Amino acid sequence: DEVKDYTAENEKEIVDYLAQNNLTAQRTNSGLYYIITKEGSHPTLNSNITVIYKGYFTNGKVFDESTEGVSYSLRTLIPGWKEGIPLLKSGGEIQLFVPAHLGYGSNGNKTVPGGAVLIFEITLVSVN
Amino acid sequence: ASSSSTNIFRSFPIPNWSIKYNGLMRYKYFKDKFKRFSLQHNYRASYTINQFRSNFDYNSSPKVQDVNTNFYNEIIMSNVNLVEQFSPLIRMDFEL
Amino acid sequence: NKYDPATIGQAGSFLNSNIREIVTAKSGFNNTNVSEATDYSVLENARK
Amino acid sequence: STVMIKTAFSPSDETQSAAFDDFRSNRLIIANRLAEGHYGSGVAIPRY
Repeated sequence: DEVKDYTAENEKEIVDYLAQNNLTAQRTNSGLYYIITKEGSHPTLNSNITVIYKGYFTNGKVFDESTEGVSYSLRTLIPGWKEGIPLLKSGGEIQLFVPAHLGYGSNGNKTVPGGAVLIFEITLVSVN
Repeated sequence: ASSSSTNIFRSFPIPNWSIKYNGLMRYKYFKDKFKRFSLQHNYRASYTINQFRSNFDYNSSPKVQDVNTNFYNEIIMSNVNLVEQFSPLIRMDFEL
Repeated sequence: NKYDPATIGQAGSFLNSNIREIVTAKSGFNNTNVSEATDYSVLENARK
Repeated sequence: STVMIKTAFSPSDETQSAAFDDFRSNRLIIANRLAEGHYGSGVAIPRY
C-alpha cells in the first residue's frame, strides 16, 4: 500500500547529527543510538519509572517535555525508551537518538511527522 | 481484507435501490387471466457511527500502548452499526 | 491514591490482578479490612 | 449508505456464520497491514 522504509535515512540523519555535534554514541542492534551521560546506584520491563525527559527533533524544536517527574510503566512506551531506560539506574541521564521504526513509526502522529528521528534527554529519578 | 479500507469513515456512499417491474403484462399474460402483475424489490443499507470522539490518550507523550498492549487510536467510538433492509425483498402483486 | 487502576499490582499498589475478576474480587485487595459492599461493589452485566 | 448484499443470503445462526468466520480471519490480515503501515518494512515486524 503505502509502506515506507526510513531505516537508512534515519541512520544517516543520526550519524550526521552526531557528526555536526561532537558526540560519541553507542549503537544497539535495533538501530538506536544512546549516550549515557551519568548513571546511578536497572529498571525491567515490568517496572514503573519517573522521568524528567525532554524530546525534540534534529532541528532542536521540542515536541514533548516534562520538567516535573512523570511516572510510566515502561511497557507502554515506545521501543526506543523500552531499550534505553534499562541501560541505567536511578539518577542516571541518557540521550536517545531514536529512529522512526523505534519511535512513532512511518505514519507518526500529530506534531510528529512520519519517518522522524527523535532526540530524548531523559533523567531517571526513580525505578519504582 | 487485503485491500479493503482501514479508515473509520467513508467518502463515497454506495447507492441503495428500488426496482419496479410491470413488464410481464405484455408477453403472454393477456390470455393467462392476469389483468395485473408487478414485481417490486428494495434494498437499503447504512453504516453508522453513533458517537465517535477524539482521544486524549493519543498525544505526543512516549506512552503509546494501553493496558491491552494496543496502540492508542486517534478516534475512538463505542459501537458501529450495519443495518440492511430488504423492504420488500420481493413483492409480487397481481390479479386474475 | 493506591487504587489507581493503571498501577494495579506494580510495586506498592493496594490492588492485585485478582481485582479484575468477579470471582476473586475480594482477594484483589492488598489490605485487610475491606468489605464487599463498603469499599467496593460488583456487577456482572452492568448496563451503560 | 452502503451495500452488503454479498453476505445477505449467507446462512447465519447460533451454529454457523460464514461472515463471522471471515470477521475472525480478517483480524490478522488487517493487523498485518496496520503493522506495515506503522513499521515500514525496514525491520521485521515484532510479534507477541
